[PDB]
Amino acid sequence: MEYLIGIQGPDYVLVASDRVAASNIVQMKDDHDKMFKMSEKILLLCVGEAGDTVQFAEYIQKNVQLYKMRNGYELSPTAAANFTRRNLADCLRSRTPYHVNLLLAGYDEHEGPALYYMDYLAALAKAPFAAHGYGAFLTLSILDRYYTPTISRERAVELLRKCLEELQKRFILNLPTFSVRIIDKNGIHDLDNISF
Amino acid sequence: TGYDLSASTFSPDGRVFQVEYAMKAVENSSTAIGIRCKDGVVFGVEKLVLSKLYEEGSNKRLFNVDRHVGMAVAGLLADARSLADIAREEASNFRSNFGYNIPLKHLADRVAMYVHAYTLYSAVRPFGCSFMLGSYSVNDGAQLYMIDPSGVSYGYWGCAIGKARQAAKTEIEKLQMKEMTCRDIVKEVAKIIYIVHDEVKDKAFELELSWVGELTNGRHEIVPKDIREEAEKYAKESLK
Amino acid sequence: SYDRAITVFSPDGHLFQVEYAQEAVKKGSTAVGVRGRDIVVLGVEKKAKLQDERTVRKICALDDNVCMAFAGLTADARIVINRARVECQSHRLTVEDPVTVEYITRYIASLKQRYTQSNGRRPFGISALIVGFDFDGTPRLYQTDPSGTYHAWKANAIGRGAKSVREFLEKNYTDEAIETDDLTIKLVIKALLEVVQGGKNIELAVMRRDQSLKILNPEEIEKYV
Amino acid sequence: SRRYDSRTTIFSPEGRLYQVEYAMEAIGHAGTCLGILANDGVLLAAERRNIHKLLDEVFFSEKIYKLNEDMACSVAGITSDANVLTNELRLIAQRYLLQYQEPIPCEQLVTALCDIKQAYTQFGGKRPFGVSLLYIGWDKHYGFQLYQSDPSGNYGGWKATCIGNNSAAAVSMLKQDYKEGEMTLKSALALAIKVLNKTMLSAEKVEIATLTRENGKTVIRVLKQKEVEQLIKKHEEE
Amino acid sequence: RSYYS
Amino acid sequence: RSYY
Amino acid sequence: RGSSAGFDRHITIFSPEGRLYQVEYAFKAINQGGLTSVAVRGKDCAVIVTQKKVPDKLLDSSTVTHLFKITENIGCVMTGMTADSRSQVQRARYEAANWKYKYGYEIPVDMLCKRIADISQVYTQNAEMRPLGCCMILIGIDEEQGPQVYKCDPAGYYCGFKATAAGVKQTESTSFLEKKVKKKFDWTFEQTVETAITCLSTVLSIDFKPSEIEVGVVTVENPKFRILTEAEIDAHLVALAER
Amino acid sequence: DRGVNTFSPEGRLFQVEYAIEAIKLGSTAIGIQTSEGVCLAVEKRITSPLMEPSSIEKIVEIDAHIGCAMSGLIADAKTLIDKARVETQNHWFTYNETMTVESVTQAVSNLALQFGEGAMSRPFGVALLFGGVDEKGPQLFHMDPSGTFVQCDARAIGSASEGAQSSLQEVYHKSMTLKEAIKSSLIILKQVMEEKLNATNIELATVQPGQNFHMFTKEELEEVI
Amino acid sequence: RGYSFSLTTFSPSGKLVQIEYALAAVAGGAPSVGIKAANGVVLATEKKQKSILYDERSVHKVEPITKHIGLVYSGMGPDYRVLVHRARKLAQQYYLVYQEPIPTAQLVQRVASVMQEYTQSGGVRPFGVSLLICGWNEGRPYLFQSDPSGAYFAWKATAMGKNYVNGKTFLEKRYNEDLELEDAIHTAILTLKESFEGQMTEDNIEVGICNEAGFRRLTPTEVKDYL
Amino acid sequence: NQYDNDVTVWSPQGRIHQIEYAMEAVKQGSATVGLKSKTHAVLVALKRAAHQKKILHVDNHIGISIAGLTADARLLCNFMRQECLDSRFVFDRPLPVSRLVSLIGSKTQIPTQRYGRRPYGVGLLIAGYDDMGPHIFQTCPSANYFDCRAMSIGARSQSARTYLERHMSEFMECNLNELVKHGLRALRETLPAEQDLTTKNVSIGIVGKDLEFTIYDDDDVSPFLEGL
Ligand SMILES: *[C@@H]1CC(=O)N(CC)C1=O
Ligand SMILES: *[C@@H]1CC(=O)N(CC)C1=O
Ligand SMILES: [Cl-]
Ligand SMILES: [Cl-]
Ligand SMILES: [Cl-]
Ligand SMILES: [Cl-]
Ligand SMILES: [Cl-]
Ligand SMILES: [Cl-]
Ligand SMILES: [Cl-]
Ligand SMILES: [Cl-]
Ligand SMILES: [Cl-]
Ligand SMILES: [Cl-]
Ligand SMILES: [Cl-]
Ligand SMILES: [Cl-]
Ligand SMILES: [Cl-]
Ligand SMILES: [Cl-]
Ligand SMILES: [K+]
Ligand SMILES: [Mg+2]
Repeated sequence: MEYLIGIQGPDYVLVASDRVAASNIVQMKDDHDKMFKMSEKILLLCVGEAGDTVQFAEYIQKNVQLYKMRNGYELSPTAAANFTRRNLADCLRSRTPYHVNLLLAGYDEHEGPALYYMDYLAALAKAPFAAHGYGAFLTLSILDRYYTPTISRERAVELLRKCLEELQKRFILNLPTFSVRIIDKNGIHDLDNISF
Repeated sequence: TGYDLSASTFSPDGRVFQVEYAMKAVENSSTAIGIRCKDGVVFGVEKLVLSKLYEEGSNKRLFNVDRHVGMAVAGLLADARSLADIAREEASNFRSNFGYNIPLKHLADRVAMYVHAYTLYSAVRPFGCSFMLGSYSVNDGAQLYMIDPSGVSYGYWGCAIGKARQAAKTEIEKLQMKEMTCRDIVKEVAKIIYIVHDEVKDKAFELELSWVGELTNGRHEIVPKDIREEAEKYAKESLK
Repeated sequence: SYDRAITVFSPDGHLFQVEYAQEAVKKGSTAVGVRGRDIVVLGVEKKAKLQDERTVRKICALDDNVCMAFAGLTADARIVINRARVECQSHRLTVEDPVTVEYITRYIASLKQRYTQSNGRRPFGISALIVGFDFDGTPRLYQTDPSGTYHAWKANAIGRGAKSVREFLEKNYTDEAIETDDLTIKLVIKALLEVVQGGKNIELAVMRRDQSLKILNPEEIEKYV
Repeated sequence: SRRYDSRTTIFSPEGRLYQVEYAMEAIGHAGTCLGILANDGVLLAAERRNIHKLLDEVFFSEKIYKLNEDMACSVAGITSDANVLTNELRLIAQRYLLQYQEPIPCEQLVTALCDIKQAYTQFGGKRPFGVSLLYIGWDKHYGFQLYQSDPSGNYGGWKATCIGNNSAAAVSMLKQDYKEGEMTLKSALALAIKVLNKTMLSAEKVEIATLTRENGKTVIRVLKQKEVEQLIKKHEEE
Repeated sequence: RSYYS
Repeated sequence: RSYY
Repeated sequence: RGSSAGFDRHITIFSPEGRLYQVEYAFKAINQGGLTSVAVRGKDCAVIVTQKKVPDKLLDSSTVTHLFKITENIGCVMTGMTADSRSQVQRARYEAANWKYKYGYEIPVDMLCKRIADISQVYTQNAEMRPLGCCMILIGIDEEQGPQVYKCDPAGYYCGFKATAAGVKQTESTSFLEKKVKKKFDWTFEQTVETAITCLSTVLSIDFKPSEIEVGVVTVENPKFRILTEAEIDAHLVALAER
Repeated sequence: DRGVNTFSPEGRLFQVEYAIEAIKLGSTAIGIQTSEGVCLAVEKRITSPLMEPSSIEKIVEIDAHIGCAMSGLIADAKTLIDKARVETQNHWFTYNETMTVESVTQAVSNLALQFGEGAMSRPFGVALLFGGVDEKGPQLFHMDPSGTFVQCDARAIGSASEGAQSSLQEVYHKSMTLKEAIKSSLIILKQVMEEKLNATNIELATVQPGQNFHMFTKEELEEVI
Repeated sequence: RGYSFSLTTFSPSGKLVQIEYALAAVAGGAPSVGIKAANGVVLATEKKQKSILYDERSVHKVEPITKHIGLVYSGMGPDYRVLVHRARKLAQQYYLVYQEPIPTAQLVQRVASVMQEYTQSGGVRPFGVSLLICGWNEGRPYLFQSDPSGAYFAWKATAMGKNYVNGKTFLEKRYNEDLELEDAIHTAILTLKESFEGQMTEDNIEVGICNEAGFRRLTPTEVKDYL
Repeated sequence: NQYDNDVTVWSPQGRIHQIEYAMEAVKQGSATVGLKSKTHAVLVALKRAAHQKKILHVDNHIGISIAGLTADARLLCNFMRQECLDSRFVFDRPLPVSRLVSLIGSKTQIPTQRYGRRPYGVGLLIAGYDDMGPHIFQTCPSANYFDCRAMSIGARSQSARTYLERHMSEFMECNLNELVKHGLRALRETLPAEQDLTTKNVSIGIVGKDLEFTIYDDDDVSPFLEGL
């Protein structure tokens, strides 16, 4: 499976995802990117069924970009999360359901940082931290143990590193590298990959 | 300005001129007659020869619409052919649904209601044709119906359509058709066509004859060539 | 639905509805476009007090790398602009590249052409000037009109008094005039001052290589005048 | 049938849309309706064209419609057409809220309806809607706002405007009296009475609605007859 | 007219 | 008219 | 005052006076037939009488009729354009059959008449078709109300009557029938078949042979619609003579 | 008042008549068929020095072996050109072979007369010259708004086609080389053109049994002049 | 097929002439009167009893829509029947959803919306009818008018049809708000009597009332008593 | 005037002007001739740049010659081809020629009765061979059709018809060569006195007892012209 993680701090959201694309018994790509830029201050992280993931995420991407072009300003993270949920819930009982699990991370100028969790059934929850994949089973308790709402960006990265090290130790799948990004008032920043 | 451009328009005196204009197209056609006799129905058509290049039998004005039903037409022939198809389809559908041969009266009514539907709308124009339907069976006897462009349908002992209709009726009224056989009637039909034929104005014509009766076992058929020629000779010598 | 043939040929091979659409363009405010060396500039004439300036603008971004100005029916323009905006996103989706200025022009033109040959519809009553840069950083300026014809220009004008402005640009569009960014903007203002008799009633926008659309302030326009 | 078709969606030889222009003629004969933006709110002031003695007055308003939590509008033209359009505005607002789970920004609501009006001028062979609308509202993007739309599907933002009867005379008075950026609701009220005084005075003959913000929430209220009768008395002194 | 520009 |  | 504008005489749009000319012209179309029909109801029965003109000897007179069975218990007489008439008869038969199928009881005469009238209304409002140039009179027994006579017209109007008429001599027939009810006690017809024949004979000034009229009846004792034979009609004409 | 599918008393479709008249508003195009190949030449008709000459495209590639010159309402032609391009590719897909010049012309002409009462409201106001090479050798076809198409040894279309056709009938012979044909059409274009013929205001393309559709470059045009 | 273009369009002076011509059909119709009392509403109309041959009980001008809503009209009778059917249908569609009788105002709005459609939709003319709708909900009486354009008004009392102008000023003189239902019926009949002449009976007028117990037509016996 | 713009409008004289106008379209086409013997049916056509095609293959047993709107001709030819394919697919036998012509008449009648539609502005000569021997049919914009011993349509075809009537008594007994020459002679009557049949302007189509419908053009028509 694919791994997603998000950690919301006071004025930032930190996100990470594995960089493996698997097929059967082989890793086919080791520099895969599971993050999609929606706007200047919004990232959508998407995992699940092949085809469905990129089709759905890119559809939301182009629609969020269209909104900006039409209106001269961007969707807020909360508006984007609800838009995403509407589309996924609308398709749930249609001929074209999308089997995708998502995190949406964003910074609003007025509302501050936000992290949203959505499953393939299209239930939406705002969370201070969240994770998708089998890896989440091994990492959510580490977050519960060490997370505080006032956690600094420096500490968030080390807390992320704790989660990733746990996967190396305890998880049966080979996930050696991770994309790391942070969103704040200054937009989306690419951090160094965490590698093993 | 004009009240005569659409079938969906009444004139101030309550007329539908488009239907009347379509009837004029029938009145300009050459004459067809039907006569109901003791044991069947006979049809005859004055079929004008417009060119010597055409085959003997071209532009038939007599149709089989079912095995037991004949149709004789006057007016715009393309419209008549399409009505023959409507009638055929109606007879065909009746058998499929109800499992027996369509009664003539019912077929007349059904086709007439189709004709009528073309007298209501700007979207379509009325048929420029009148036609006769003829049939025979033991149960129903001989039946002859006539439908006009308005969609009116009546049964007749004798009937004529086309330009010499009034002159044809005068001759038909002289017959006691009820007492006569189809064999006698074909000769009389040939005669009446030769009488009403305007020899000076229209030059050349073929006589077209069909019948349905006890003698054809309720099947609509062309009158045999030999009987047709005998009728032509009788009609020619009668005109002496 | 309504299926009447609205655009038809007349004797002499005229399409009257298209010609009438072109008359609607001439009733529109003047719009000027100049392609520079490494800049493209659009300028438009403005018609009032008590009005919100932000809401009624004749310069609009289609994508990050493409924007357009229009003359004619403003309602028709909004429809064409939003159609083009959707198409820019469909292209990014399918080809994973931003649209070329020529591609989106071709799209807008063919949309306009379809409304000259479709039942139940009248043509769009606008012309458009479309500007931007390609992948290789080449500046571009295209014009579309109601018939669906499009062409590339060094400089052009559309709307009321387009013919006079065009004749000015023909005599003024030289290497010296487009040598710098300041002189490129100036040439547009001069072109507009030729028919606007004004200087405080003009809206102007600049687009530079991969730098997105920048609309100039009234204070910055007052410096040039 | 090509004979009976009046061809409502074609160009004239000058590039004009006749049905649109004739629709705007209709609006010029409708009850006076004006809106004024201030620092602490927006207002709508309408002339009641229902001033008969035997009328019942069963609604809270006759010409002012609530569109959503943060928006109201007023209309000039064919009443029945206005009913169609205002219903549609409510639907668009709710469709947006469903999708985004936030209120529709004011300009987005205006644009959406104007697209419908534009469509009627370009295809379908129908008569356009004979309605001009004034929209008042607040959103988190631009705060207090006032918009006007006309039958062609053109719209614009205004600090003050007027539609309907004697609107040209009203827009003149507004240019003279409207202090840009210095208007309160109380002074805007005063100016509204003053403008309606000339272009038309009784409390039964006018209708005033205000839109304000209280405790991070929009308040839309139609002034009671007592408040309007007190505002009419306050002017006549001037 | 106000419906051009 | 009454329909305005 | 008889003013016109645009296409108000060609299609069913309003004239300046608020008239529908195409509808008015449809009433004129009814008279193009040159026939008159009379209907009268009593306590015991309802009767329809119409002219039967067979000018052509070559016609099979048995196929010339303006009396139609709609159901077993509902008869009607049609006045006006013949093909339009037959079309409206088929529609009535359809509406009546469909009613029985859906609701499990026979359509009331008032309801069938209302339905036909509602259909005709559509032709007065939609521009693309013309109204039918015909008039329908329906008779039947109602369980509660007794014998019924109903009439609908090309305008989509309909009504129940003590007695009515249609066609060329409609106004003259109405005059005759009005003068007769005002004499009878409780404003009700007693000898209903005799009244209908007498009315039609007076307004036309004919004095009929049994082959010159058609008669249809429904009675409280015999609700089934019945068409009188030539011999049955004669016994009425002979009785109306020998008084 | 009158419908798009009305016959005149002379038995002609009015709309088709009027569409043929619109061809006369177009610039002159010439095609010559030789045993060595086919050449197409078209007058660009520049209306302003500010307009980019290379953005005027009146000769287009249909496939590697087929070119197309157009005259009339150019916006109308784009949809016809697309149909031709798609159809050649459809034929390749299905049959794994090149579609003949005749077959392509036939497919495009099937669109014509397919108008009436959001389908096509009117005929296309363009004439086309199809020039290419197949197994029958080099071939030139003409198609007009009526949907009639025919093989031509040499053909001119546009405003000055009557005069140009006279010139063609004088100079053309069956054994004529391609280099001669190129020179012939350039001489004829020169005399029928309003403006002075140079390397920027005309287009020229050839298709040969040897090589693919080739659009003449600026330098190649200068050599020929 | 059916025409897709409007048969009502704007004239150069900004008028919709078909609607005005529709109002001419209304004004030429038989007179109707509506009076809202303190504890009820009354609807009254003239029956053009052009003959004694008519069965006056066979068709009605005063018609129930629901148990609590009734209507009458001036103008074209057949057009009225269409709107009666639609109104009944709209009232049921509301009831199925909300399981509550439709408020009078909601019924009027939906019906007026249908009337608007026929001023804009393809190939149709407007309705040549104005409606008077009465109802009782929220322990309160209602009287509405709906015109051919789809515009609706709430009235304390009004008249439509022939001589409606004279009828309105007659009502303006003889109406106070405190007047109860018994008295309102009396004054409604008198309003029709202003433009009748022809000896008023209980066969040539129709009266409907609306109160807490709902809407019903007055029986011929009840009408005979008020006369 | 007001009676001649719509195919759905009858004139007071009981005519439809649009149909008559459509028939003028075929008169403006170049002449074509069809004739038959007891074994063969032959089409001969004058072609008005290459000379425009006039003879079209429909099936192995049916070919057509056209006069009038070229586009209507191909639309009708495609319909005819399809009907023939359908028949062979379903029944594994050629569609009888008379049945195809009936299908044509039924198809071309539909637009003559519907508003906004127009008649087919094309006339056809149809040459075929089936169980009932050789056939020549003629179809009209009116949607009427005729079974012919011989026929000619197009411009100045009246003089071709005159030739055909004069000689038709010997057509039935002609061999193929004599029958083609008869067709060529008839077509030559349509030409101005100076102009002659050449290999550039003549097109021949032949179908018969033991010959599939074949079209002869250019060099292929030389043997037929040599005998004249
Ligand atoms: C039927 C019942 C009634 O009185 N009317 C008005 C004249 C009818 O039409
Ligand atoms: C019969 C039908 C047709 O096309 N023509 C030639 C004008 C006829 O004579
Ligand atoms: Cl006749
Ligand atoms: Cl489109
Ligand atoms: Cl311009
Ligand atoms: Cl809300
Ligand atoms: Cl909201
Ligand atoms: Cl009695
Ligand atoms: Cl040309
Ligand atoms: Cl339409
Ligand atoms: Cl009902
Ligand atoms: Cl209820
Ligand atoms: Cl009741
Ligand atoms: Cl053609
Ligand atoms: Cl013919
Ligand atoms: Cl001919
Ligand atoms: K109608
Ligand atoms: Mg799937």
